[PDB]
Amino acid sequence: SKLVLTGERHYTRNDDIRQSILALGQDVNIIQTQIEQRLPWIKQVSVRKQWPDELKIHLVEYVPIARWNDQHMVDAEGNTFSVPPERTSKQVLPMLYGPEGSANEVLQGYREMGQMLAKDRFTLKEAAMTARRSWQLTLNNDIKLNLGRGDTMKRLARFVELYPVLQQQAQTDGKRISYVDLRYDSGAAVGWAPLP
Amino acid sequence: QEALEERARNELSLTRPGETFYRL
Repeated sequence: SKLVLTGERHYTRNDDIRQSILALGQDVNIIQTQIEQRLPWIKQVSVRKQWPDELKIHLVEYVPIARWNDQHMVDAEGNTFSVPPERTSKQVLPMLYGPEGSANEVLQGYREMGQMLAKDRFTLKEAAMTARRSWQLTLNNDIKLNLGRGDTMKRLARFVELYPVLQQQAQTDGKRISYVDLRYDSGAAVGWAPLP
Repeated sequence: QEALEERARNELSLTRPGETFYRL
């Protein structure tokens, strides 16, 4: 059972593989599946046996693009997985939120909207879809955008077209923009906060 | 409830007090 692991490890420790093999008390198919079953952040694993007494293991992990709800994570391709927080918390990632089957759907929004916002240097820190399919975004500068259920792109354009006049308005009265609520035909409501 | 606030703003152009409204 002498062990040689190949692959781009970021989350999986040696001791995870050691303790998956030790867990059985052997066959290359059984242990591949067992690594799968005990490491939920493994996407692919191939286990080739090798003389003398070696197990050469190829590991492919999921690669989070975002935290998903809070405890979990989601990769670019819509995969929902979990890493124990101990190994996750030095990372700074965007937060996605959705009801439990909806990662692919939230991620699709997240891409479209984040991409639009990137074109004027706003970046998405959180994006939250509700069961109702209402959308509430958080920018890096902690401005929350309330998009509701409708045309989210059109309302997001409103925010961008209207942001400069809010920033001088905020400058003047010496206050930060707290949120922008775009649940309107053609308008937007702006909540303010004291400066930090 | 959030549904209500949403309707409150979109159908009536309501606001919470202390917010600024802009139309575009």
